[PDB]
Amino acid sequence: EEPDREKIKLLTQATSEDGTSASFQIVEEDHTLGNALRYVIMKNPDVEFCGYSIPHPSENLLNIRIQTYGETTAVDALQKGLKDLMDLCDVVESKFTEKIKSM
Amino acid sequence: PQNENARAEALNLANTDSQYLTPTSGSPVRGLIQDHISAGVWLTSKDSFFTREQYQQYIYGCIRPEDGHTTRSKIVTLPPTIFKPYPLWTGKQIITTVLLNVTPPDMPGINLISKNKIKNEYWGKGSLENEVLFKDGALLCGILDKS
Amino acid sequence: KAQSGKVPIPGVKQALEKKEGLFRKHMMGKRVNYAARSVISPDPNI
Amino acid sequence: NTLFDDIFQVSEVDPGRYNKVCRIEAASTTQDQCKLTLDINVELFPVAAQDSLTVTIASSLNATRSWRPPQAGDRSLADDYDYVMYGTAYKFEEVSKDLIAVYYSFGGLLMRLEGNYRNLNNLKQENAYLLIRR
Repeated sequence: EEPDREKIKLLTQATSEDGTSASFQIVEEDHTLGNALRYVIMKNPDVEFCGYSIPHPSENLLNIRIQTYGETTAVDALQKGLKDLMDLCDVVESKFTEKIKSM
Repeated sequence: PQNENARAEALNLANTDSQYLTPTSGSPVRGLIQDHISAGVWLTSKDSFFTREQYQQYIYGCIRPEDGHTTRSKIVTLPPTIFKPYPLWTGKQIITTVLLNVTPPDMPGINLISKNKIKNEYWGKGSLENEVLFKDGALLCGILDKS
Repeated sequence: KAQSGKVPIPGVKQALEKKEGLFRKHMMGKRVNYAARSVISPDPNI
Repeated sequence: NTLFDDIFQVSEVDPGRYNKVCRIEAASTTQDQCKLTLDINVELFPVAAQDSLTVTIASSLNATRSWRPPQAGDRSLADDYDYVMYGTAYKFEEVSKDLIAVYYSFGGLLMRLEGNYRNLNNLKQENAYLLIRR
């Protein structure tokens, strides 16, 4: 049994005890996913604040901060934005497969 | 330096934050130089409208509560200046927001009347974008420059 | 205050009086441990 | 709470070095004194010369916590009109006897009215919802 505990690190110094406002810290990520994830998280009707931020160009880090209104924590809203980004990549893959099979 | 009688004196006496005004005339010697000057003339301009997802990004692009930039442990924002056709924020309202978060919550906002370097006739007829106006910590008029 | 080929042997008095010597080179102007120098570079992300 | 309402006859639309913002000089149709200098986001709300707008300054829309983007079944006073702005008053200049002017700044887009009776209802409040129909 071996998970990976460096890839995502919730920063408790800026995380509300309510859970509805947290600041995550990914390693080895940048504008690639952090702008794709910020887009899909902001489509949740319960999200009040979302933004990604790279602290310095040197280290490969990524901070995204979700604040919700209520009845959904930011950890609960981080993972809805990861499934809908997983579901969106399957739509694009299912359309780009048809059109290659349409030539 | 190598002892706590010198760490305390590089943090309280010879640090850069106390060296803001020079002792020759009391003029400030620290500030933004070339391309930050020429971005505030675009950001605090009157064409600058930001949507909601763009508004939340520029605040957290500069202010990060994990590093300790906020004083409220949670980013507070403002209502937009345009409601009905589409909700939009103006570029002067981002400068209001970043002053709303870095200043302590107990003290009231800054009240300032000043001038720019940019004359009013470069903007057009009846423009007042030379008189800078802060009223309770809110940029209400005029762009920001080297001045 | 002695006689010298072209530049004679330094005496103990003349080991003391210029920018170099002793009293300004090694008493006001010592070299230090725990120091470093390098070329500087611009950064808006600090 | 409606504070001020009239109907204005727009006389000038000046773009003036801006691609999205026009300055609007409008004189009123009922009162023969009150004028209007306003900056509107002309990409959202296109205004021509010799138009007729219905300017309404409201105190709120109908003591909540903050703003929140709209959702299912909410109904507000902004649904009546076509263009809503929000901002503060910063300057009350008295021009002469009974020409007391007010100055609004909607996040940098300015407005100057000029009237006489409106001390009943134009305080220097942080809230001045400004609304335009037609």
